[PDB]
Amino acid sequence: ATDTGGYAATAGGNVTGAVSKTATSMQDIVNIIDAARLDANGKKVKGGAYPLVITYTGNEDSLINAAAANICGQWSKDPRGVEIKEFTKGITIIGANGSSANFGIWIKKSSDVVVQNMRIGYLPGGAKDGDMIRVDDSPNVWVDHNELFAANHECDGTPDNDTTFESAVDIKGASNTVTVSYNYIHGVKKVGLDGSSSSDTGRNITYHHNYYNDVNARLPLQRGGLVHAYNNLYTNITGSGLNVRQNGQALIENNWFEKAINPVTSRYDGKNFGTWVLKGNNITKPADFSTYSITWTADTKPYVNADSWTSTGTFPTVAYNYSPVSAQCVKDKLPGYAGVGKNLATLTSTAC
Ligand SMILES: [Ca+2]
Repeated sequence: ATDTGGYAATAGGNVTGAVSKTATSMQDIVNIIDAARLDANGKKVKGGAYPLVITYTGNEDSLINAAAANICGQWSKDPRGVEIKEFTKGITIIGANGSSANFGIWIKKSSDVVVQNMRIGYLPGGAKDGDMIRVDDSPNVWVDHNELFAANHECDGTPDNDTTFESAVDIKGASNTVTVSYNYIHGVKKVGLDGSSSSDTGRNITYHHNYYNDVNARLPLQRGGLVHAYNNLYTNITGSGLNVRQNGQALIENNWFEKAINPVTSRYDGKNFGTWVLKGNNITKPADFSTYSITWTADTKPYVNADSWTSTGTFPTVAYNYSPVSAQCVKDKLPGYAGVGKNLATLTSTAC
């Protein structure tokens, strides 16, 4: 099936003629994809020669544990990552239970890519774009059931005082349809962009069933386009949550917000505010702000906060089929479905 519960519709490498491969290291993933570009005669095929389902069984806990003990030594190191460039045959990278990576997955000008069950953390090279996951000019990408983490902290003297660590899931360019679901994102200062600049507007992205904990900002920092955020559990947000900018439209439904500062806002530009349609969240009126520890702050430039907790715009009819559970059920059940080792389980009303 190509159903992701969001805008992206892809089966990834799970199609007719898929070749299954086992990668035991980063370098293996690199060599495997490289071989997947060759035809029966050894000549390269544009977009790839055949579909792939790579099961990553490597484990880099040692690297992860060492970086966690000295987080400020990470930013200056060389970034580590596997690039999936111009591969359109369909590819799925799935981590085996127990696998871990201290390298990122960078998708560029590709399509039909699924990344599942990967535990990625404390990547080196924050000053050199060391993203855990990057989706650039790539439509139909599904980032599901991964655990993306680092430390929600900024060391002194880093370039732009913002490069201790890079992002969890940055999306830019023509990544027209993307679904980011069931991820356990924790300890990340900059979660993810949805547009790299004021000019990089557009895309239809869906963030669902994600569990965010101890994150500073960008859930996402949206620039234009559409964002459908449903059934996410947002806790301990130390900066701001969904920042809807450049006239972007957001549909925020059935999420659970708690201990969050500026959970829904439009700031930093001073103009062209985005809009949001709020519905079914645990917060229903300003009165709930104290109940769930929601705080608001101003910005030096003109801004708009959802402090009245009312819809400020409209949202087109959601194309795909999806069935959200109640915000309370996400608060109760989600932690057990989000992340790695959950066998890619999904939260249904039956389980509520
Ligand atoms: Ca980045």
